[PDB]
Amino acid sequence: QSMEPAAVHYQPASPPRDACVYSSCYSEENVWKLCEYIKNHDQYPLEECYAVFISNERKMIPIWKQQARPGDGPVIWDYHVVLLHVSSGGQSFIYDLDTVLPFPCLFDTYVEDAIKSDDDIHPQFRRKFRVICADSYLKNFASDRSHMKDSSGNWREPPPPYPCIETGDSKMNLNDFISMDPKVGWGAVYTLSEFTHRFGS
Repeated sequence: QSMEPAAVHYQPASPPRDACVYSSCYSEENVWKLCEYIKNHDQYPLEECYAVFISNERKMIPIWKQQARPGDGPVIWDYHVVLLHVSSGGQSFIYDLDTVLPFPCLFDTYVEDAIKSDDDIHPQFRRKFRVICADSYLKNFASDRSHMKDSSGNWREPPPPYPCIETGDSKMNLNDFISMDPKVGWGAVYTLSEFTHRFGS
């Protein structure tokens, strides 16, 4: 036997998975919409929440436990975005609308099963994490979806059913979030081990 505050009665910050606004291959906007819900629902301080971009320099990251590939294999994304809630006791939860893990999922469980160790992964596939305060994300993110069009301008995947997210300052800055260069964009950039050291139990 081994003993471990525990958030055993944790109440989710979002509606259940199937009630959330969601478009396949627009995880940056799915997470934005979760941030918007949290802001307007007055249950948790927005400052407890973070958008988390996952990518790397070659824009090829494996993620396991993904709905797009049922089974034990990874999806190789160019980038993927999830929501992190650091609950007030310190236990973190991951909200990934694309995972087959629970929604939400305990942080440690998400990193062990969906992310896995980088130790034995070929180095050009290793994961980095850009962590942006949810308030800063809502204030600064903009995407005109121009990255989801083919060479003739037609959609590669159908867009979300609402107008493009834009700010007063920009209509497209998605590359500043996918970038893992800490000299670019908002928030903090972590290696996988730095990320787990910072938020893990």
